[PDB]
Amino acid sequence: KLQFALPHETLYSEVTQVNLPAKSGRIGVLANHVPTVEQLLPGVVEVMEGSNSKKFFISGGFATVQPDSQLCVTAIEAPLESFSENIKNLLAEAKKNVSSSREAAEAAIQVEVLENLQSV
Amino acid sequence: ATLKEVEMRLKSIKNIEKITKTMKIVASTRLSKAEKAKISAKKMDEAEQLFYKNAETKNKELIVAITSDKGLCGSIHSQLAKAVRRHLNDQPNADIVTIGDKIKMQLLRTHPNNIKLSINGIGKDAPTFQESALIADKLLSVMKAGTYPKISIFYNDPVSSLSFEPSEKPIFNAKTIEQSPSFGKFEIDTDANVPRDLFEYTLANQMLTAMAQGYAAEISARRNAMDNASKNAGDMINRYSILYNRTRQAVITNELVDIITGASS
Amino acid sequence: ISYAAYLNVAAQAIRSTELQTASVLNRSQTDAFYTQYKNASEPTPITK
Amino acid sequence: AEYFRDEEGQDVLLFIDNIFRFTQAGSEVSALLGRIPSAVGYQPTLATDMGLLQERITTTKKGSVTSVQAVYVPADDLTDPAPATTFAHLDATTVLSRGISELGIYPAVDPLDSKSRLLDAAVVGQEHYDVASKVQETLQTYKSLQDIIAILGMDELSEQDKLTVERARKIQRFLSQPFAVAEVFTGIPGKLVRLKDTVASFKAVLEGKYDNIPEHAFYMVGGIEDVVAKAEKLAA
Amino acid sequence: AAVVGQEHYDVASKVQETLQTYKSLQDIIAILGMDELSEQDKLTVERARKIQRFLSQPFAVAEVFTGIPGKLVRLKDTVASFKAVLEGKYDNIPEHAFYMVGGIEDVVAKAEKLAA
Amino acid sequence: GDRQTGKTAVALDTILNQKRWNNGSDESKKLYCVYVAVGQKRSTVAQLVQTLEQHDAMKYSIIVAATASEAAPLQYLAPFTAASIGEWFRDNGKHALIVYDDLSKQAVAYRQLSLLLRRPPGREAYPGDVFYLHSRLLERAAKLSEKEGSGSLTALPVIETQGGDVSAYIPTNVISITDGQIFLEAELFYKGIRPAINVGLSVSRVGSAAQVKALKQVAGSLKLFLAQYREVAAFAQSDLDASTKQTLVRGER
Amino acid sequence: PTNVISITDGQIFLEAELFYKGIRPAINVGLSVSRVGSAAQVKALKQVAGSLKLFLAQYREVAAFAQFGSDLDASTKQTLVRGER
Amino acid sequence: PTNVISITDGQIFLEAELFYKGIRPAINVGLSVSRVGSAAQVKALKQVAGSLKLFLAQYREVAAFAQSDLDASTKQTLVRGER
Repeated sequence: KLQFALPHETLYSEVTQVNLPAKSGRIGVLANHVPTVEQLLPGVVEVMEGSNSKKFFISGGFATVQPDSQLCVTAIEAPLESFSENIKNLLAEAKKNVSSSREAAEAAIQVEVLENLQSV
Repeated sequence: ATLKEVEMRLKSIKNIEKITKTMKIVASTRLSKAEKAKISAKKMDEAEQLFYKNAETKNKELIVAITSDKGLCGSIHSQLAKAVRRHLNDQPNADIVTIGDKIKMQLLRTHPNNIKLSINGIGKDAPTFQESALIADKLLSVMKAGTYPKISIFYNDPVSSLSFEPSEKPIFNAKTIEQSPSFGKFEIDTDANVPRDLFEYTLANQMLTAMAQGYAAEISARRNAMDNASKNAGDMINRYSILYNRTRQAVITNELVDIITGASS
Repeated sequence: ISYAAYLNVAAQAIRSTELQTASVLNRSQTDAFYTQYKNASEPTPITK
Repeated sequence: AEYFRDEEGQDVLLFIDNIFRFTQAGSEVSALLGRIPSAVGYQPTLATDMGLLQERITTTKKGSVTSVQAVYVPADDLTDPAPATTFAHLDATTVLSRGISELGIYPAVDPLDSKSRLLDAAVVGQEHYDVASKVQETLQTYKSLQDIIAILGMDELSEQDKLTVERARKIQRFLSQPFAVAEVFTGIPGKLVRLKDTVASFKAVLEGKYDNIPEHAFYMVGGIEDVVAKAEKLAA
Repeated sequence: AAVVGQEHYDVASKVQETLQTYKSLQDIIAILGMDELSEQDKLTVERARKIQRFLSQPFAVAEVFTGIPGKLVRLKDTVASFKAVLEGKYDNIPEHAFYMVGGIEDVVAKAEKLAA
Repeated sequence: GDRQTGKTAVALDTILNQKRWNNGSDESKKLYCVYVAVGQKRSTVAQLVQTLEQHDAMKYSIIVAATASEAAPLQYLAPFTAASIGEWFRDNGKHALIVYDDLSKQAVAYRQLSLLLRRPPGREAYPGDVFYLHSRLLERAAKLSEKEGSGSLTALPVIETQGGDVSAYIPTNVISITDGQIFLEAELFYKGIRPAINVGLSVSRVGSAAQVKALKQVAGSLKLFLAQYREVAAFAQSDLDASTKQTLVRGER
Repeated sequence: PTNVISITDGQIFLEAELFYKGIRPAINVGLSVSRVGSAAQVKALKQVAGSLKLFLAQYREVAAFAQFGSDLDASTKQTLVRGER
Repeated sequence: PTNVISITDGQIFLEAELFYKGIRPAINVGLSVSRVGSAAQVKALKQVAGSLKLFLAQYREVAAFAQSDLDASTKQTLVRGER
């Protein structure tokens, strides 16, 4: 079971297979999966409930398979695909803005996010 | 006169009535968004709590408190202040961060030294992640709150949409996460130390949820209070109306006497 | 960079592409002043 | 006026000042005449004396006498019997209030309280009527929204509402027009704005043809032609 | 401000203004509360309530009616007493202590009485 | 209702619909209308006259005219004089409608007279037997027993309110004497609702024995719906339930 | 007073409440008028007090709503602050 | 009434609200005054009755100003007053 939730909307509060990107690389959870906490790395996420597959872009968060087999996914906001080239161009502008030093780090996260998005 | 003092005070009352009406209306408009928000946030929070319960977590000392900059919404500001003051008898040496000008004022009177960091310019808007995150970030950097034995946040739990009970909860620090016994049934590696992220993550998640609950109670109370204000104003209108009527009648009496007195001559 | 700062910038980044709603942008902005109240007396209410 | 009306056989335009003086004077001689003064010490024959004057002032098949009778309203209370009795006898009421004058608007007319009975839908044309109805509504909105603006502020109200407020302010200062006799009462040369032109200009404002022109460039000037030129003046 | 002097006159002036403020905010207090008033206003309101209580000064043959021994207060004392209260020196002392008493020193001692 | 808010216009509308009924051969439906112009300027009555000519209503109309300039004794006796004319129709078994406009100024004329006769003032500086006067007039409007002929006189006095003050002595008295009131609501008038009436403050105690049976069936609902529209008005002045909004639409239409 | 008010070219109304408010003498200029006006006013003084009237007029309205104690919009409080001074 | 009051040695005004509220009859004591005092009475009824007039005009005051929050001292007197 999945319990994908945000302080914005409750997405997927059984959701058979969920594929997640975690700081442990990528983790997939299926039915009964062992109860873990994983910090979710900012992500391209696939959620499958039966055969149907839905494609979240997720702001990073926490994942917790609970021992009651509830995959509590908590993230600020998240499918990503409807949002989608000017964002890559302005992201190049933010990369040039990485010349300016926390602001560099912010802009770097922005560059990471563009790469992650651009893959889909 | 009687007449003019009746009338002018009645006029004041009228303007007040109109304003309290106006406020109540806007409060209802805001309320729909406020309640909705609190649901989504609260559902998300409960998922995090699901971890904490199963983890069996259970945490010099922080106090955080939440109200708006804006005034008139109820006794939200001072009921919250009173339960905080109670908890300043439960820890004199606790550091108060007051989020909101109104709650700032009430506590600032009771202990001003305890106010160390305070936050203004929040109350206008409904709770938002940007705010919670930044406040959390400043709370960590400025107050180094991880070294504070516990954190406690106070907010207003909107018990019913006719009530608000001020409530508080403890933000479980990284030490708590560390020393919680069930955490191996939440297996994670040394690398990417979950306490050091989870503390910070739940600092915001708990704070944002607390903020949502508080604001939802506040706007709800504002509607209620402003409605009750309008009713109280009505009663005062009616009281000055009777006086007006009595005074009006008295003028007539003296005038009639005047006509008779004249006619008799 | 701090973990919650890291997620914050990422959430803001997500408000880009460009199809995203007004409410997202509101969730991604704050105008405030963290009022340092160090010692009663208040060092400047520097922006938050 | 009767000589003009009748035997000179011409239309006239009577002007009287203040007709409260007429009532008040009558009270004095009521008492002296021994006639027990009626309500608020006004003469008992208030009605019939007013009536005689008012009936004398009329359109006849040889002359149309048009009174403008000035009235002084004691303590701005129109339920004082002398104003209220006149309130019946009039055809085209106008209320001149201190506040609007203070706002700097000349004339000092209370816009909602200026009512004429010879203002009617086909009487002054459906176009004229409809446009003027929009003006009334626009102003009524503005006044209700003044309370919102007062504490809460302008922003919170819809873009549509904000535009209604802005237009009301522009119209409010498009009422401000200087007078030639206010070349000593304000020292600003007067303006005369044709009837057709006024219908057009208020129609234009509402249509938002000149929502690009500042509020104060409507202030204390005449017609639309003037306003455009006055936009240039501020622009410089 | 010459007859009773500037100091007396100033003290009197502030009392007049303060009292008029207190009468003015009676409406808002009733429709709302007095804790629904601004802090600045709340101070003046509280001060005026204290002033009001202070004004009852017993009289010698009114000891009969009140049951409270009469109180006479020197003119020199009066100016002193009001000055302090306006500076809120003794504003922190119960309404009751200011109630039915003469001079400032009487208030102080009656605070002690109440405290017991 | 409020002064010259087309007070006369509301009344005049009835007369015009009555032109239709009048055409009808049933002589109980031949209401020979009478407008009693009391202290009304000759210009005002001129407008009325021309409107009556235009709608061809002159051919059953009677206008007893006591004009603004005309003497206060004539004004005083003017509805009484008019009433006797009405009795002739009524007694003859015919029906007719007499519209006294406005008894408030009739009251003032009697006051003027009484004071000039040095007869004492009374409450609201109106004579005390003004009540007695008004009651006499209004007891001549009556649906006569069939032995005394079916006929009737119907009357609809018009009372001019000084800012809606029905507490005033002349209004209070008349309200008790008459059965029903129509209270034209000036705010509605100002808000451009013509006819301007609040039916919260209009009542008729002659009920549905004066209502068409068909119209009764389809207007129990109408009364109730509008009542709800009024009550649920303030729930719109807030973001609130679909149920309220349903009422509001139904009410607004 | 009514008879006199009609006769006279001005009224110089004073308010008792404002006397206690600390203007001593206190003149309440709401009901004070001078129809004769500023032709009897020095040209310099006409210029300087030109918008003195406007500010005050705004202040009167603004002040009336303002007693509530709420944190009003800043534009109104620009008036409120100026007006008080 | 006032012309009489100036003549009379006090007044005994009676309260309608209280009349209904179980003092039948109901003596308003805010507006009941005397003007001869307890030198018309014997010392036992002077000693016991000391300051009770003040006391219930302190209870009266407390409920006057209760309509925000007030101190426990005021509450104690009000509680005594009510009883």
